[PDB]
Amino acid sequence: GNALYFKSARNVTVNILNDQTKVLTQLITGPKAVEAYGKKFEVKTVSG
Amino acid sequence: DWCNVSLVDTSVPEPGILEHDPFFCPPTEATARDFLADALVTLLV
Ligand SMILES: *[C@@H]1O[C@H](CO)[C@@H](O[C@@H]2O[C@H](CO)[C@@H](O[C@@H]3O[C@H](CO)[C@@H](O)[C@H](O)[C@@H]3O)[C@H](O)[C@H]2NC(C)=O)[C@H](O)[C@H]1NC(C)=O
Ligand SMILES: *[C@@H]1O[C@H](CO)[C@@H](O[C@@H]2O[C@H](CO)[C@@H](O[C@@H]3O[C@H](CO)[C@@H](O)[C@H](O)[C@@H]3O)[C@H](O)[C@H]2NC(C)=O)[C@H](O)[C@H]1NC(C)=O
Ligand SMILES: *[C@@H]1O[C@H](CO)[C@@H](O)[C@H](O)[C@H]1NC(C)=O
Repeated sequence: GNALYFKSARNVTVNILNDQTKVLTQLITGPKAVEAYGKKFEVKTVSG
Repeated sequence: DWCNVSLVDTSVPEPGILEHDPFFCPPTEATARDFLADALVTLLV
């Protein structure tokens, strides 16, 4: 019955850190560009 | 061929923004306070 949100006045820099706190994949939703850094990308369907 | 003779003249053939408004997200405005002087009063009594 409600929509969970995430907001900010700036970038939302979703990232992942290894045990050494080093970035491996990143997803930065900024004001102008939505970057998806990483080692890959995929889009699958339900059946695979 | 006179049957497919075509005549054409002039005619009169005559056929970006981005914005979204949320409601609010203000941070901790006026970020300053202290808990010593009042503590000094209530431990000096
Ligand atoms: C994603 O989820 C949210 C929350 O369920 C959806 O927002 C909802 O959208 C409907 C359709 O407009 C709202 O119903 C009507 O909204 C108008 C304001 O535009 C209001 O004046 C009416 O009285 C009526 O409520 C509903 O309120 C709104 N929910 C919330 C919590 O804001 C949204 O539509 C969903 N996305 C998609 C693509 O369906
Ligand atoms: C928030 O997200 C935006 C969009 O991804 C970031 O803007 C981009 O930031 C990069 C890195 O700061 C900029 O690259 C820079 O390019 C200049 C040459 O133009 C170079 O000299 C710098 O060393 C750097 O590589 C990029 O230009 C910039 N693009 C835009 C359209 O703004 C922004 O940095 C992010 N901010 C934060 C705090 O994460
Ligand atoms: C015009 O040429 C086409 C192709 O040969 C022909 O089918 C058509 O009948 C011609 N039109 C007339 C009015 O002869």
